Amino acid sequence: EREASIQAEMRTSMQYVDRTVGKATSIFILDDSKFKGSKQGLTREWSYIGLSADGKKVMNYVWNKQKQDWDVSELGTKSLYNMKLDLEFKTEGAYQDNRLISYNLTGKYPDTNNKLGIDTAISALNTKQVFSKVAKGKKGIAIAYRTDPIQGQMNIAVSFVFDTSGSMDWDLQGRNVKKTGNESRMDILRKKSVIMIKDLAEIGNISVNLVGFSTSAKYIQQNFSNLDNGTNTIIATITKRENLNPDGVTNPGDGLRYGMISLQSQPAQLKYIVLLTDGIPNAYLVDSRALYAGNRVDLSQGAGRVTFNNPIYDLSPTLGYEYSRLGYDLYSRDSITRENSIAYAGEVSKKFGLGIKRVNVIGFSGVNHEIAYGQSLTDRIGEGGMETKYVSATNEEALQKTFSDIKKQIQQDLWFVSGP
Ligand SMILES: [Cl-]
Ligand SMILES: [Mg+2]
Repeated sequence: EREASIQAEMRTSMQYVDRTVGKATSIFILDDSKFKGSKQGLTREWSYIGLSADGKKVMNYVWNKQKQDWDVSELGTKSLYNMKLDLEFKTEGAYQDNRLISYNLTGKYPDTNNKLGIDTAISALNTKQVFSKVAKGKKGIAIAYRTDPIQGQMNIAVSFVFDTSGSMDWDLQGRNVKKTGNESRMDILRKKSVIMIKDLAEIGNISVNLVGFSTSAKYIQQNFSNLDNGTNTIIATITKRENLNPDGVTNPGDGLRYGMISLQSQPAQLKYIVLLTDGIPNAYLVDSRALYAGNRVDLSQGAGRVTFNNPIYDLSPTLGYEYSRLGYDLYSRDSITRENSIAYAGEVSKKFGLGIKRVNVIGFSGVNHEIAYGQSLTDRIGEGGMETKYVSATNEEALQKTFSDIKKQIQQDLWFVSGP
């Protein structure tokens, strides 16, 4: 009967873990790629709990800061008879507003096959910033944590790229705001992106600029405002009504070009495009090289479109517009022009998207067919190799939810990259 106090020792060890875990303000569950025992591999300023190399002790590497090292201490009180241990952590949903965690701490007795310990014990955490870095179907055998915030996070740049075509004067259902009573799409976009800015502000260390696009793109605010120095200057731009004035067609490639090149010139380590469009892509710019012979066919007066038989997209870092370089279809019905408009955005993404963490695309229309190429546009932008995500917002509160979700997801990239 050496069992009785081995089981008591494992339980007290687990209470030790739960005690120190209960004081953490951020938690990462780790698999054996970022913890092997040791201190070889430990990311600085993160404290850790996990099993020894020999697998026989539960230990706690605490961050020193003043000695800038780890204070290797065993969590527990006594030997365990050179027994080898199995330690596993797991998130397990929530109880009210608390996130749950499960602990496993077992091991078979010397040279018996009697399992000892706790197969699973549920506890609750005091932080909502609990993250998993367990790839694969790996087990997850260790934890990294902090008890005080991470001081000095990364910088984040967000380029907003907003459709300003003429359709943005109608209401979400595509009816005239004078005959219905509703706000215009642009009215709703102004309000809901002001909200999104104040929400982004809370993350801290986060700058934004504003690109408009319709027939072609324009910087509404070209340089990046840090919100920690004031929400004020950009909210003035978004709500000033000589700005974002609806007019033109839909040239998302050019908008994306302005967005991505301005992001390339920002130092931030997390970079984002938030692209909002309310219509079928129906415009693109060509390089001057494409102005030859019978390449440009001008059906503009009797069909409402100008197309290029062989488009060479305007991929220049020199940002310019000329009517002679414009492919477009005012009726958004010609399959070729639509294809060329979507492909332009993909070519722009491949050239200009190298540093970019994610492109979010928002289809913002209550009219089904106007956003029927939102996913298609996003997928083409995805050829540039970054993460992409398409969302449709068909009413005023879908948009505010999509904005909030995008904030929540940037906050989580930030947490995840500051992590161990
Ligand atoms: Cl998607
Ligand atoms: Mg439109």
